[PDB]
Amino acid sequence: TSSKIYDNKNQLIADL
Amino acid sequence: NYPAYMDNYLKEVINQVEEETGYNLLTTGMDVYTNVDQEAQKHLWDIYNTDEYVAYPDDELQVASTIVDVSNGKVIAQLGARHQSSNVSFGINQAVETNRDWGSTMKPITDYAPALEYGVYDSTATIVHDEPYNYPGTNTPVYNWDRGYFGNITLQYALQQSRNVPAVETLNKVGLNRAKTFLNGLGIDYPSIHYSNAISSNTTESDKKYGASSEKMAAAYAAFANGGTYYKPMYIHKVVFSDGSEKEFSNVGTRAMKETTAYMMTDMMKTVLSYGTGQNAYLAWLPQAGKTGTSNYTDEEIENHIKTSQFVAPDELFAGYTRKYSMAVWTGYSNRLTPLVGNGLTVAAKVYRSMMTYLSEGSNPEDWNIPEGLYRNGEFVFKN
Ligand SMILES: *C(=O)[C@@H]([C@@H]1NC(C(=O)O)=C(SC2CN(C3=NCCS3)C2)[C@@H]1C)[C@@H](C)O
Ligand SMILES: [Zn+2]
Ligand SMILES: [Zn+2]
Ligand SMILES: [Zn+2]
Ligand SMILES: [Zn+2]
Repeated sequence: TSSKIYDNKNQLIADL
Repeated sequence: NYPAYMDNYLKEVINQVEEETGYNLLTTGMDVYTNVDQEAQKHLWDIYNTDEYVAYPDDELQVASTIVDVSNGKVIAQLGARHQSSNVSFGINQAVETNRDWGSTMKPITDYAPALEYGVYDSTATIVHDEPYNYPGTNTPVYNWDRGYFGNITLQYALQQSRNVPAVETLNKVGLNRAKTFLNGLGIDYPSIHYSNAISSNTTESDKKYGASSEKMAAAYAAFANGGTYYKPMYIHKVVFSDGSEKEFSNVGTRAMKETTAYMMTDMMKTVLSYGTGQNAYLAWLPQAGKTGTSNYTDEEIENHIKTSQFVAPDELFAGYTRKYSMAVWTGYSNRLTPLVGNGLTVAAKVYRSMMTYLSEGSNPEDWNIPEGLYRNGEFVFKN
C-alpha cells in the first residue's frame, strides 16, 4: 500500500 | 508518484526486494533504502536526453547502461532507454536485458582472461596468431572485420585491434568447459557454450540470466578493476518492514581470478583507449581500461534486409572501468534492423567518456599497482 524509497543519501525519492 | 529518470532503477529494486524478501513492495508497505546516487543518475539522464554531452544522430537511437561501484557491486546508476514518450510504469528495462549481442566485449572475459588465469599464455607479449582460421570442427571461416589477417602479433595488439581469429583460437586453447566456469564466476552463464561465443554474447534462451546485459558486463568488468573479485549487482541496501523489522544487505564477493590476471587484462585494455579501437573514450588524466564492441548482422540479414556497403552494426558497445567505477554501455535501435551508421557508432564510447568524466573529476584518480608475481618490460608485462 504505502512504500517509500530512498537513495544512497537516505533522502526520499519515491512513494509507491 | 516518482520521478521519470528513476523508472528503470526502481523496477530493478522492486524485482530485487521480492527476490530476497519474497514481498512485492507495491502490495506491502515497506521503506526501501537503495544504492542509487541520485546526482549521478540525473547526470546520466542529462547525457541521454539533452544536447549538452553527446551529439546524437537522431532521437530514436537507444542507449542502455549500468554504472557499478567496483568495491561492493552496488549499482549507482542505470538508464535503459532515451526519449520515451510512453509513460507506462516500470516497463522493459533494456539495461538488464540480455537479448542484444555484446560482440567483442565478450573477448576479455571469455577468452583472454581465462587464458591468462589457467596459464595458457604467460605474458601480454605472447605471440598470438591472426591467420586464416576455421571454427574448430567446422568449415566456416572466422573472418576479421576487414577480411584481412595481421599474422604474427602480440596478445596485447590482438585485443587492442580487436582481432577475431586469435580470440576464437584462444577459446579453443582454454577449452569451452573451462571458459564456461570462468564466466559463471563473473555472473554470466549460457545454457550451452559454443566457439561463436568467443566473439558474441549470442545465446538460445535469455529468458533469465543467460547472455550479457550492461548490468552483467558492468559487474563482470568491475572484477578487473578491483584485483579480481566479483560482486552481485545490488540495488537495495536496507529494507524496513511495516511491522518494524529491518533487514540489511551486506555485499560479499567471490574471487573470480588471480590478481595478476586482473592486472594483465587491465594493462592491455589501457591501450584499447590509447592506441586502439576505444579512442573516443580516452582521457589523459584518468587511469581507466575498456573494450569496444560492434556486433554484426547474419547471412539472412545482410542479403534480405540490409542494403549498403557502408560499415553498419545493429549494436555498438563499450565496457570500461576506472579504479572506482565500472560502466557498460549498449547502443542501437529498438528494431535491430535499423543499423548504426557513421557517427552513431561513436555514441557508446562518448556516453562512457562523458559519464566517467563526471564521476572521476575532483578525486585523486589512482592508477593500478603492479602486483607480486608480475614484472614490467618495454610495452608489456610478464609472469614469474
Ligand atoms: C567486436 O565487437 C567485433 C570487432 N571489434 C570491433 C571493435 O569495435 O573493437 C570491430 S569494429 C572495427 C575496428 N575498426 C576500426 N576502424 C578504423 C581502424 S580499426 C572498425 C569489429 C567488427 C567482432 C564481433 O567482429
Ligand atoms: Zn550533469
Ligand atoms: Zn548538465
Ligand atoms: Zn595458431
Ligand atoms: Zn557447439
